[PDB]
Amino acid sequence: VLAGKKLTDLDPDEWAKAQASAERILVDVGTGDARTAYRQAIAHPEWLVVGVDPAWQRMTETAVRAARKPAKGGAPNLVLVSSAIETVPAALHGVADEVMVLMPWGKLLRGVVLGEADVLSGLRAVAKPGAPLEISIGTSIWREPIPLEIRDLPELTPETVVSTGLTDRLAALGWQVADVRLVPHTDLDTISSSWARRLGSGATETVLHLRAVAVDPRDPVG
Ligand SMILES: Nc1ncnc2c1ncn2[C@@H]1O[C@H](CSCC[C@H](N)C(=O)O)[C@@H](O)[C@H]1O
Repeated sequence: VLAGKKLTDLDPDEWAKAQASAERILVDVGTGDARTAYRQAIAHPEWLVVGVDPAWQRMTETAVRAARKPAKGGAPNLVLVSSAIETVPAALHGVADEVMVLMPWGKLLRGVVLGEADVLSGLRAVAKPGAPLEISIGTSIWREPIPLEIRDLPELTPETVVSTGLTDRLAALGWQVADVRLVPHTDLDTISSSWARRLGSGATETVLHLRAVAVDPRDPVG
């Protein structure tokens, strides 16, 4: 089930032919209005870009522009799926060569910070063996006013990630942590994109980057 301005069923046969013709498959979890996923599709035509988000109405503006003709900015290799990651359909299982969570909010953000099974399993479910997971979080959300979904949780830092046992929880659910770091002055354009913000603005923010590799699950501490 996905979008073409309207909300329709996707032909399973069209799904296999698209994946097979793709040089690479990239799944973005939590795309907002999916301008980020759209820019990537344009920048890489040979990639099959898959944006997944429960708020499907939020990504209709992108769905319209991507539905246009190549001469007017159409992106045929863009697939915007209406779904939550904890209940991702079986058609998206193990199809991604790369999974990215960029500037998450709500259930996805809280699930990542806490290391909840439902979210982490869903993220792992869509990835192929060896696929990289890229989580990027702006650290300004731990400055008042702090969003409701995280205002009862201490700030997530490179040190906190291992102390709270997030490293071992990720590894147990199939994500082997490769790198955790803060990258200050990260240009917000390179991770975040909505049709409300113009490019080349120059807005920066300290970003918590978390990189992992899809491995076999059930791998806990002793
Ligand atoms: N459990 C969940 N699974 C998948 N997506 C979720 C989710 N909980 C929240 N989201 C989505 O994640 C989105 C974050 S807004 C971020 C948009 C984009 N990454 C950008 O930087 O521009 C929200 O629109 C919300 O709909």
